[PDB]
Order: sequence, then C-alpha cells, then structure tokens
Amino acid sequence: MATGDERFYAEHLMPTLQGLLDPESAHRLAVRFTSLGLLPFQDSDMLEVRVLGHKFRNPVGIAAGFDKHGEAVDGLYKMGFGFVEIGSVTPKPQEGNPRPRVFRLPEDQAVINRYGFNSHGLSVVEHRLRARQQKQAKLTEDGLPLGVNLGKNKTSVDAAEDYAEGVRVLGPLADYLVVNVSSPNTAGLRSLQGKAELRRLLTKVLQERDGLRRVHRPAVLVKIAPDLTSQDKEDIASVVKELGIDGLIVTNTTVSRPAGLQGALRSETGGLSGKPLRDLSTQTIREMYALTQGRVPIIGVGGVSSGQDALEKIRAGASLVQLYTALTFWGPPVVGKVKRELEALLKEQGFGGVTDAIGADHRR
Ligand SMILES: Cc1cc2nc3c(=O)[nH]c(=O)nc-3n(C[C@H](O)[C@H](O)[C@H](O)COP(=O)(O)O)c2cc1C
Ligand SMILES: O=C(O)C1=C(C(=O)Nc2c(F)cc(-c3cccc(OC(F)(F)F)c3)cc2F)CCC1
Ligand SMILES: O=C(O)c1cc(=O)[nH]c(=O)[nH]1
Repeated sequence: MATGDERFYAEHLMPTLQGLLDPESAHRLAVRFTSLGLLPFQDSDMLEVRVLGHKFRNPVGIAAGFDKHGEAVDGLYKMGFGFVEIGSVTPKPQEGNPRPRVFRLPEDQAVINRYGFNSHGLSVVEHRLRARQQKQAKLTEDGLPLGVNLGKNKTSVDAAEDYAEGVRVLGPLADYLVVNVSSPNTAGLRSLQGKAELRRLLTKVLQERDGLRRVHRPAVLVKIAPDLTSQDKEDIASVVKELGIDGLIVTNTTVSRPAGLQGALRSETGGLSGKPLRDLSTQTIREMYALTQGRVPIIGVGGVSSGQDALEKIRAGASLVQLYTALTFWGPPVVGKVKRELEALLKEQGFGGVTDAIGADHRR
C-alpha cells in the first residue's frame, strides 16, 4: 500500500481496482486519491535537465489528460513526476462526449479514449491554480515546472481566439503552455496542424504570449499527432522555426490501429495510447528532431513504461518525456521504476546525465 511496491500494484491492487470499477470511474477515483495524497526514490543530479527556461529535477512528467482540470497538481509532484501538465482546458466548460468514452485493452497494454475535451473551463481552472500560485512559484524554482495544455470548445467558431483566450487566462499561471492541435476527438482540430492554418494560429498565440508581463510569460509548445504525413511534419518544422516556437510535444494518441491489437475493444472510435503507440511516437520524435536541427526542445510522449522506453525517446531527441497510460496499468510505482531504470541505463551506456543523451542517436 503506502510502501509502494511495484509488484503489488501491478499484480494485485491495480487489477482488482479495474475489476471493480469501469475506466472512467477508476480515473475519477485516481484523481481524488492523488489530490488527497493517498499515495504509496531520490532524484540524482543525473536526472536534472534544463530547458524551456527552467530546471527539471527529473525528465519524467505526467502527460495531459490525467489531470484535465488541475485538481491534483501537488499530489502528482508527490508521486515523483519531475513536472506536471494539466489540461486540455477549453475556454468555456463543456461535458465532452457521452459515456462510455474510455476503454481498456489490457492484452495490448493500451487504452482508447474519445473524451472530447470534457473541461471545467478556463475560469474554474484559473481560480484553482491561483489558490496555489505562490506554492507553484516555489516548486518551479525548485525544479518542478507546471505546464498548461490548451484546447478549444466544440461549438467554437474562431479556433484561434479560443487558444488566444487560454493564453491570456492561464498563460500567467504556467511555466509553459501547450497548443493542443492533435486531439483526434474534436472535429477538424487536427486540420489546424496544416501549414497555413498553423502559421496564422501560432502567430496570434505567440503575440498574446509576448503581451504578458515578464514573470508571467510562458514558453509555447505545440502538441502534434503521430499520424502526420511526411509533408505535415516538414511544414510544422518550417513554421516552428519561422515563428520561434519554443518547443514540441510529440506525440498525442493515434487514430491508427496497428495490426496485432488483441483487445476486444480495439475497434472503438478514439485515440489509441500505450505500448502500441510507443515506437510510432519515438520515430516521430526522431524525425522532428532532425527537421529542427535539434534546436527545438522536444517532450517525448507515447507508450513510455520503462527506463528503456524513456531513454529511446531521449536518444531519439526528446529533452523530457511524459507518460499516462502506463500509470493506469501499473499505478504510482511506475514513476520511480522509470526513473530508476533510466538512471541505471544512462550509467550503463556511458552518459554523464540525461542532457548528454538527448539526441545521441543522431550523432552516432
Ligand atoms: C484518457 C486519456 C485522456 C487524454 N487527454 C488528453 C488531453 O486532454 N490533452 C492532450 O493533449 N492529450 C491527452 N491525452 C494524450 C496523452 O497526453 C498522451 O499524449 C498519449 O496518451 C500518449 O502517452 P501514453 O501512451 O503514455 O498514454 C489523453 C490520453 C488518455 C489515455
Ligand atoms: O484505470 C483506467 O482504466 C484509466 C485511467 C486511470 O486514471 N487509472 C488509474 C486508477 F484507476 C488508479 C490510480 C491510482 C492513483 C493513486 C494511488 C493508487 O493507489 C491506491 F489506490 F492504493 F491508492 C492508484 C492511477 C490511475 F492512473 C484513465 C482512463 C483509463
Ligand atoms: O479529451 C480528449 O478526447 C482527448 C484530447 C487529446 O488531446 N487526446 C486524446 O487522446 N483525447
């Protein structure tokens, strides 16, 4: 329980929990427990990384989606994450798609979800983050940054304005903002990844960002999908360097269904995450890193469940990594596991630290 044993959670607790609660109910309880600190390894200098104008004591963060409304930020740092990202958050509140909208594929160590941006909205999250704004300031100074993921409302008419509003309301409370334009569960959202659309969108976002006071000015990253054509990637890389985008989050869930999936629910509509997404995600990181000449910070996400998974993404070009689906299968202990294996792998491979491994595959 509080001891935090990897086998117990993986073999007994998590399985029992999922055998009694449906996916969504399990998630809601997860958020509750985390917010209350009902949770079960010391970071070494080796895991420290410096990017996006911040210090990160460890490169392992919790991907967007687990804490959509910023209700468990502190319980997440306590879980061992080097940084937390909340969202996606939409300007106005919205319920998202009807239940069921999340599905487990245990035989594939994967999950499929079609939430549709269920969100409390900017205001609610704004006040929720303001209530701990000073505490976060100290956490960030301590190497524990906060990122905020921005989405857009379903009935919105001006996609750009939606993100612009998010930048104005939550940008002052975040170390970095994420323009999420890769969600597969919102009609026409991914089309915003197009060159022309993306350029107009990011130009406005960055302008709103630059208009904020210095200490409240966040880095701006763009979260992309793993289903982009070689053309989309070239365009995104071009726009990113043209506008000075601070970084990229690679990748979101995939609408593809790799041959081999065994889960009974493999044909449910939605974005696929977990092991089946891992390598497709690592390859997207490898490609974007090269297209940006390794000058644009990348946060690798997609099927990370071990130190090896984390290091392959770092060697492919990621400065930081995130995980989510792995947490839903192995529980809280997975965080320490990934960090411990990552450290051992770095030493075992001759790297003085994480910073030394970033992009290493491209130099060999
Ligand atoms: C239930 C669920 C909800 C998610 N919600 C969001 C979201 O609101 N915004 C976002 O940018 N990504 C969201 N994601 C995507 C994750 O942040 C991540 O990009 C993806 O799942 C790959 O990581 P993983 O294999 O470790 O889960 C969600 C994923 C899941 C499984
Ligand atoms: O589970 C799923 O299918 C899905 C999601 C999910 O949110 N899972 C999930 C869960 F159920 C439980 C904990 C958890 C959190 C803290 C302590 C803990 O330990 C003890 F309970 F002991 F406190 C256990 C973490 C999780 F990540 C997202 C959609 C699919
Ligand atoms: O809320 C969602 O449907 C959602 C958003 C996103 O960016 N990715 C995902 O897999 N689901």
